Amino acid sequence: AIAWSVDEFFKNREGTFVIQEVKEKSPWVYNKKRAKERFAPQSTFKVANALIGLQTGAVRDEYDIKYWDGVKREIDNWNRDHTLGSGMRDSVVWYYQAMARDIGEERMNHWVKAIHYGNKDISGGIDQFWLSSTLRISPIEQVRFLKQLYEETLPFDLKNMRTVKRMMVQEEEKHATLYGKTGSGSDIGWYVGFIKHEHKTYILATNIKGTGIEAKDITYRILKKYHLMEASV
Repeated sequence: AIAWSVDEFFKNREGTFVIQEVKEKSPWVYNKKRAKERFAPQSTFKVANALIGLQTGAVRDEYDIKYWDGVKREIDNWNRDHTLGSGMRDSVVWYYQAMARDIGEERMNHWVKAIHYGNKDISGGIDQFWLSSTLRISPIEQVRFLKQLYEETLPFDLKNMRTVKRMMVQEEEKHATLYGKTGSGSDIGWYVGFIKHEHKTYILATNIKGTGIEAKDITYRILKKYHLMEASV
């Protein structure tokens, strides 16, 4: 067991950290008040959206190419063709919006409810609801959801869970693989995922009043402190 202590990573940010080794009965929580509060998921919803898109056949696989529509969006990297997988890695919102429209409201409602995704409220609009909008999920609920993804107990086909996990690989090291996804917007900063280290796996969520980049940095620093992630040698 790890005697977590993380106060030093939250001196300048209001935030919460939730982490659970998969055999543990309950997560360890820093800032339990915020950990139970629901927040717009921002692009962390891409994890769920990808599962749903694959399950419904809205997209074929991680290599399903969608063509750029020629509309110049504010992030240059968006203004080119993308796949389901590149769209997760680069958080290409328009790709996932197009997929959501194909999934459609009826199927999206069903699946968001089936996976206990926070308040399950998609009424903000089929291509809007996860972006500073109606859908909100707590850090504790992100960990419950991601634990089921890791353990492959969600009501999706195994193949689709395996595909989405491959798309979530963020860091590959000799003795660990970190899986995760950022989210940011409206002063909500997320990093959610799981790290496999040797024969242990830790499911985690970081949520701050700040940005996703900041949340990811805090996460890496915590994982390094406890030797789950290698130092920058």
